[PDB]
Amino acid sequence: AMRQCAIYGKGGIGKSTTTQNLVAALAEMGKKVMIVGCDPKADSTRLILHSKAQNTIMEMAAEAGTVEDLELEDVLKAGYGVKCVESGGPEPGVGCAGRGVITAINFLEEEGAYEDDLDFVFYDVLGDVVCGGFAMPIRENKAQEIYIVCSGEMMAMYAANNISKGIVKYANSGSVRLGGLICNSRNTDREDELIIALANKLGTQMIHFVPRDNVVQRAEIRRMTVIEYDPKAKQADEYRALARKVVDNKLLVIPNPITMDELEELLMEFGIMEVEDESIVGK
Amino acid sequence: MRQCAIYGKGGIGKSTTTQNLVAALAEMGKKVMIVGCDPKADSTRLILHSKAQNTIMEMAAEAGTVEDLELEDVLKAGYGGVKCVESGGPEPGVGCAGRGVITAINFLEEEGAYEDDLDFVFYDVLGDVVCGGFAMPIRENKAQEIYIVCSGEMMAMYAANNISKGIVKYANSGSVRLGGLICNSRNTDREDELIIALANKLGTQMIHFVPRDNVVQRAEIRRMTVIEYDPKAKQADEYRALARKVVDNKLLVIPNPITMDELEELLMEFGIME
Amino acid sequence: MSREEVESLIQEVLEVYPEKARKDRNKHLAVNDPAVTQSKKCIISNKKSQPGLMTIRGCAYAGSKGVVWGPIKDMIHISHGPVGCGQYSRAGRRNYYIGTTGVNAFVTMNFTSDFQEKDIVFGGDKKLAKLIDEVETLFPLNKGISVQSECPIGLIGDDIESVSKVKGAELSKTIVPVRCEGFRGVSQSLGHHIANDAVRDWVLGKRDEDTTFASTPYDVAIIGDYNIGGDAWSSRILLEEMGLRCVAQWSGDGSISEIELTPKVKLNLVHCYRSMNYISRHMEEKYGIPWMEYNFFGPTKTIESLRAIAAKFDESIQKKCEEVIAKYKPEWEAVVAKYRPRLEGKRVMLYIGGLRPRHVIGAYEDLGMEVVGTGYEFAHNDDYDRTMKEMGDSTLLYDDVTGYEFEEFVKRIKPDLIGSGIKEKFIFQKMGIPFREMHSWDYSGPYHGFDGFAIFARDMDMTLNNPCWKKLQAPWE
Amino acid sequence: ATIYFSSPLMPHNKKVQAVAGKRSTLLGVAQENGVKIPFECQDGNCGSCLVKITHLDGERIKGMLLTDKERNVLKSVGKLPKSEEERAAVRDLPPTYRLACQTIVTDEDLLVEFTGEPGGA
Ligand SMILES: Nc1ncnc2c1ncn2[C@@H]1O[C@H](COP(=O)(O)OP(=O)(O)O)[C@@H](O)[C@H]1O
Ligand SMILES: Nc1ncnc2c1ncn2[C@@H]1O[C@H](COP(=O)(O)OP(=O)(O)O)[C@@H](O)[C@H]1O
Ligand code: ICS
Ligand code: CLF
Ligand code: SF4
Ligand code: FES
Ligand SMILES: [Mg+2]
Ligand SMILES: [Mg+2]
Repeated sequence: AMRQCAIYGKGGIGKSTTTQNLVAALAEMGKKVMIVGCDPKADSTRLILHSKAQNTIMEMAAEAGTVEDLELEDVLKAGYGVKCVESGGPEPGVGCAGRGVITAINFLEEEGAYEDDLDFVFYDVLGDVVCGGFAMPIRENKAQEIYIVCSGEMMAMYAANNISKGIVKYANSGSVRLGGLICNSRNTDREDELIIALANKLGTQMIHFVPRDNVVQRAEIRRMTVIEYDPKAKQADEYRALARKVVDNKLLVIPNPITMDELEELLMEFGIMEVEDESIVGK
Repeated sequence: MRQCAIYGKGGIGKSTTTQNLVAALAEMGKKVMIVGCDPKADSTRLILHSKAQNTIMEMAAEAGTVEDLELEDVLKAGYGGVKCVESGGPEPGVGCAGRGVITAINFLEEEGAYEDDLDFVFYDVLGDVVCGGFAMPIRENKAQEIYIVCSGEMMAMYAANNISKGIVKYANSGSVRLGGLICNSRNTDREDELIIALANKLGTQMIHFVPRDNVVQRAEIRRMTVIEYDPKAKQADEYRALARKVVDNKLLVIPNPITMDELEELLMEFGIME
Repeated sequence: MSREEVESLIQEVLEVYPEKARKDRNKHLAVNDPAVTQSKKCIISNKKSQPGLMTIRGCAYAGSKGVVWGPIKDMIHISHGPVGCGQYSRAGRRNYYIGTTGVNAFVTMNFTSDFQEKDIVFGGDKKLAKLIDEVETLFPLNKGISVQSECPIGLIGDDIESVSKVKGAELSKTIVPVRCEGFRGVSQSLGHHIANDAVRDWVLGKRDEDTTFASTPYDVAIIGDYNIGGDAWSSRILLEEMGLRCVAQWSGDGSISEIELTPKVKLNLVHCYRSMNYISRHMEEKYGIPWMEYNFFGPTKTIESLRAIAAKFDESIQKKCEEVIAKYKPEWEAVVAKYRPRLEGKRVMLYIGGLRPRHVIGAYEDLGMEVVGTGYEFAHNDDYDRTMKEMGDSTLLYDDVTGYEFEEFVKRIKPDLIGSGIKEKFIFQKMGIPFREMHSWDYSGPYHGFDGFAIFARDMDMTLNNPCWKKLQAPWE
Repeated sequence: ATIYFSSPLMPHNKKVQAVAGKRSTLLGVAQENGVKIPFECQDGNCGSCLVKITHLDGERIKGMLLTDKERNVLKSVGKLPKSEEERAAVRDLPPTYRLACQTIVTDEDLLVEFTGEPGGA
């Protein structure tokens, strides 16, 4: 009764809002969902708990000395009918940035928070660089279905390609598969069909296209999901349709790696970058 | 012989602004070193004129081991003054993604590529997360001066804050200091005095505000720097001015890390976010 | 001389190798500079051999069973695995001894587990236990058993430690399990280290309670002398004439009782530093036993070592040492007077395993020969630091030399005598160059002491000045 | 051979007996005993299995060969001081840091520490 899900992609993409609004639409369904923020920014639960910032696991560990003394209730906070935990990142420059991820999920599995009392479990994970702890769910088979939030930016393409390379690397010892990509608009004319093209070359589908909406900030100012703010708005309808097709995704395919040369050509084809030639290199 | 490092969020023009700074530094009779720790080996594209410089670790693995690696095979001087080296990165999910920097820099000191002809050595390190090889130049005190590339986007400020925390943590280990803030400009309102204010509360100075210009894309198609493309371009003079303030920058301070809420307050007071 | 000619020689030799082999081998050839104290900046040692280059190094099993454990006579050594390993190492080394074969001594006999396909597939623990039982029934007199593992034992994952402990507890016998798989290590050095570690972790710990032995302020233990052709006996009689008491001999004619009694010794004299420095260090750290290196090759080295040896005791030992020196002076004086004029001025290159290249330069130099080239198969950096001083300027130094290499250097240098192993004796003998087996003394010896110095000089005059060397070319050619 | 696995991720250090000299390395004894050390390669180049090795019985130290691949990976992570390198090259003594997939089990008692992170912080 658990579907394990991961949200991947570069940082500054807007995936964290996507995950929270998606989770709220599952709350309207009445699905019991888990949100795990495995990101050092530690902000993937702001628009659910109406709080400044969830206190991560390592702050409990440092105030209590060890992680073992930690209780379940302080770590996990129940808002909007959905329970929330946050992992965060250690002080930047010492150890591994994804260390807390290893500290979080393991401790979750130790305290029974992962036992099957929920319909869905999500991990909002920064996917800028595939690294230990960031790649831990792909490796230890802790995230069955992976979704990439990818924009029309070259960086988003590169990050999605790296995550797909990771999944295909661990595509033999586990059931970690990629459901599809979610497109968040950056006000680009040809971005939709661009990510369509990389979905096709990657061997997968688009889950949805998310348009750039000003009501997102209006929902953020009260620290709430767009769904609760304006359920009658069109952004709420888009997120609800995204949730419905997230439940209904049956295509979980092993992705195909695409060469950087082809990524360059794909950006040139959609006119984002101009036409390069070899006889116009010296001037 | 000063050693510097570009720290910052990806896609904020770290490689391009760095490379144009190198092009500016080359012409006034200075021999300079460039190495990029970015996993994508695009930090030496514009100078070397190569399609993609063969990074250290790729040809170290093809040649069996880094012992069988020759300095001349990676030390390529596309222009006479400047040589170019790429650290590279492993395949995603294969070990730590920063050990390529470890191997590159260790081999560089092992073969003594820092000898008798260096005025500046400049590194381009991914500043999204400072850990392992990315946090290494802060740690062994290799890079005396650090400069942060930023924009008006909030993640750039958060990355700069993480860099500030990292340098503060390792201030006592060596002379690693923040030489200033450089901010590229996207076409958004109320940007330069923002980064000036971040520097003001950081205890650091604002170096230069580089705008968005059309000549950069033409140089990208050309694969030569703006100063090498269009020395009369106003952006070329802008990069030259930036370089001359880097050379003439004197103050190197211990930064002050800034909490989330005050950063957010500045962001709402400027209205960049609601 | 002609140092420039030497490095041009090594450049012109290294060209044929590919880039990897050339670059790796360039670290292993050097021109000797006696002023250098740290050889690490001039020569690189203890590295893996380049594949497919006709290397001369052995395996760790050779370094352990065929070198360290083998000379011990009262114990039975079992080659655990296939048949070839023991068969090629059966009595191929002249570690002399006294005793009866098959009854109380088992040095020149082959005990093997006789592995077959089922042994590889299922395991050899039960077979090893049955073999231990059958050893006990067929050989009651033996004092102990050692089990030398070979490559399949390590590769298939058998637990020889557990069976050793169980059978030793059951039969009240000392069972020493040693893991000397051939792939372990790059040469015989790891075999020496593994044998030393096994000796330390079983025999030395077997008795610590006993004190029933009567000690004396003049107890000395020989370490690293394997009685090759009788070397250790000559060293021992030279020592006893000086007034000391030799308790333990490792391991030529060595007994398990001497091995156990060794920690009750006042002074340790290490002959082969490489093969047995680890046990000397462990003894010095635990029992506080002082150890030092001595050389018994040639009269000069023998006299120097004897004086330094007597320097560690009272004046009676020094007086006895002077008496021994005076007694033995005329013999080696006469040997030198007879053989030096026939032997003066000749140039020799050497290539032996470890510490033998450096030990015998004194004997060569006493007879008027000079060493122009030397090297080792498996010596580490410390042996090179020790041997750089003993060699003249602008001479050749090599590590893990290959057949093609060594052939090219001998062709260019053109020496008068070459001392090396069996695997090169006949490749060099067909080139018309005299050759001496430096490992087994060419079925002769001993070479230690003055008595062995006489043998050394006789054999070298015999080999070098032979009529057969003048008839290699046909008169009509 | 007794092995004591300790880590901040494990609430209790695990003791278990291992067979010395098995072709399978400490990586195998880690897998069969439900101890998770990050593993990210099958050619011994990632270095994600970096671990701290301590020999409690100092007298019972066994010589071993530090292969060039393990040496170079230890340089790549940086967990190889010059003195440790020289000691391993000359006295054939193990270094304090090892790789779980390239370390062989020796007949002694050992304590292995890890942080659950790939080699290189
Ligand atoms: N659907 C959307 N429409 C418009 N703006 C959005 C949308 N989603 C996110 N954003 C904007 O993106 C900014 C940063 O996104 P965020 O979720 O913090 O990125 P990350 O997922 O890396 O944490 C937010 O300030 C928000 O205003
Ligand atoms: N002064 C500028 N004017 C216009 N565009 C710029 C300027 N500086 C950087 N850019 C753009 O920013 C992008 C980032 O390039 P690059 O530095 O290679 O990546 P990163 O910032 O991740 O190192 C480039 O595509 C470039 O077009
Ligand atoms: S033990 Fe060694 S190969 Fe030190 S394995 Fe070898 S009887 Fe040699 S140069 Mo044969 S390290 Fe002894 C030797 Fe020297 S067998 Fe003898 S001669 S002094
Ligand atoms: S390196 Fe050493 S001596 Fe060689 S096998 Fe290995 S332990 Fe032994 Fe004996 S049995 Fe024959 S010769 Fe070998 S192939 Fe199998
Ligand atoms: S594994 Fe990745 S996150 Fe961890 S320290 Fe290395 S680069 Fe940073
Ligand atoms: S698993 Fe990669 S080095 Fe051990
Ligand atoms: Mg986020
Ligand atoms: Mg770049």
